[PDB]
Amino acid sequence: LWIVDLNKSDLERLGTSWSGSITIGDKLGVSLNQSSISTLDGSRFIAAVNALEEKKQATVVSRPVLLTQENVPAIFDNNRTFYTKLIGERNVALEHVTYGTMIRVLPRFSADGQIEMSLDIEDGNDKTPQSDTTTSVDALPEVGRTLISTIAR
Amino acid sequence: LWIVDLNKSDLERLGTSWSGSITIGDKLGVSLNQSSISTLDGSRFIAAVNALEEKKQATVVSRPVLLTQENVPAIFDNNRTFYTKLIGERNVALEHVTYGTMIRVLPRFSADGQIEMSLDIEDGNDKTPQSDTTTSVDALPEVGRTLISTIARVPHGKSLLVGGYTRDANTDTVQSIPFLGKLPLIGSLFRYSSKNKSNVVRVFMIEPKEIVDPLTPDASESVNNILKQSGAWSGDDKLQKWVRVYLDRG
Amino acid sequence: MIEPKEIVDPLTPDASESVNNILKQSGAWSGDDKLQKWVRVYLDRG
Amino acid sequence: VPHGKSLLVGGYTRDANTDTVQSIPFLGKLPLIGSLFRYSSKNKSNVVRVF
Amino acid sequence: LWIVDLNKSDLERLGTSWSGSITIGDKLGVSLNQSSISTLDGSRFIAAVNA
Repeated sequence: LWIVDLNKSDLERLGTSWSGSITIGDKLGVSLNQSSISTLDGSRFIAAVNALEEKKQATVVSRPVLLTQENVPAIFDNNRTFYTKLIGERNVALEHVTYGTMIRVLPRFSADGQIEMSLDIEDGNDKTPQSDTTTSVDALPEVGRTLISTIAR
Repeated sequence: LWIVDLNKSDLERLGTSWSGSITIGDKLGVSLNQSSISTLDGSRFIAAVNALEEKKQATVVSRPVLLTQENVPAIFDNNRTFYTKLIGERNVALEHVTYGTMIRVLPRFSADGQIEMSLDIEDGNDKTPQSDTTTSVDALPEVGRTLISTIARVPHGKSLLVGGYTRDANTDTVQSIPFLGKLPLIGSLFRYSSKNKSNVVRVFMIEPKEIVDPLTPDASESVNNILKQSGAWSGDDKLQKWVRVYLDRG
Repeated sequence: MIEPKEIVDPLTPDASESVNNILKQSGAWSGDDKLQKWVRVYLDRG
Repeated sequence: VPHGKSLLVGGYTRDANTDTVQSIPFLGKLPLIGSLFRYSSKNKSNVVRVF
Repeated sequence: LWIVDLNKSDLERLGTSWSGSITIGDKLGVSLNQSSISTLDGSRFIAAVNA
């Protein structure tokens, strides 16, 4: 089984954006492109400049191989388990999630010499959110999977 | 059973990346490539430079061996247990996980002299996250396993490929400043470029054979040559020879 | 993508012959050891 | 087993060999100064268990 | 029943690895091979040597 995965990207930012507050002689104040002025009263004007130009490319080719006989169900599995500590009192348990590549096939020869298969394919990996925020240390592995169930000959 | 595992890698980063804030005369401030400016108002510009060039290679060949008879299920197991303390109040328990190499086979001779087997192979190990963060001290051993269940039929002395896995990858990024990145001799301080490459191969192979003769030389003769060569032999002791003469009678 | 095929012959060369070329090339081979050859002579009989 | 002879029941072998090489891209190729920027490691193991 | 267990190993590390921060005149700062710069702003360059 072949799993081909390609990517490509492009990005360009260039320009400024003005947003700030001011205080003019302790009797009148001027804001600019804001909503809250009071908690930013002692601050100044901000001219946020952006300049970037990015290219990207990524190829991934993965391939599992499995050998079996006629009319015999076989399983290839390459997974990853994530254990968490649910601190209860009664039905304390180690709960776990599982994600990875998995094939379950049931081959069979036809009358002409063709091979009919009953497939159950799963290909998952771990999507990562932003590492700087607190939710990277708790039990949040956002899992993205891809499931296919069909019959081909 | 043969388990061959190969790796290869490549990596190169070279370039800078500007991201910082400034304050100009307590009336206007300029940011650059940021989102939050207020909590980084007292800071300065940062020019993060990267320079690296890495190669890598790793081979691992593991092999379990097991002996049994016709039509008899046998088990080889080499595992590791991880015990955790679920501090409950009622159904307090020591919960455990288990991972390791494991074979369960059921051999059988066919009419021609070939050996058909009913296999159940598991090969797992412990994947490690980053050691600097707090989740390395709690009960999080991220386990990665590999399961194969099939039926194969090999002649006597030959071999077959049961499982397998390959993976190839190649990524590359290029960043720059739009106008300053094209200067002749100054523009190298603003570009950035990375690369990556990997090639992984895992296979599982089966090689059965038939045993008709015992070991030659004997098991008690090959051990006495190991103890004499490594220096751990103590059959010449004055005190322990009064009791070791019963066990080493043959 | 799916690509099936039928297997009628065993591996050529053998599985124990392609591994001995990997261990000699990568430098992980230890079949010439003075101490471990007393026990590895049972497993590498073929 | 016959009387007095022996048989090998179980077994396990494992061989490994890793090696990494790191450097600075330009400073790592200097003749007599470039040794302060390279890095290189090795590893090897051979385990045998029998029953 | 005989249980024979043998081992062997080898290891060699030799080289340096540069990773540190700096502050140049309280208006611009230079990092090197790092991710966090702010909590290591008052520190210096580190040349970790292994032998």
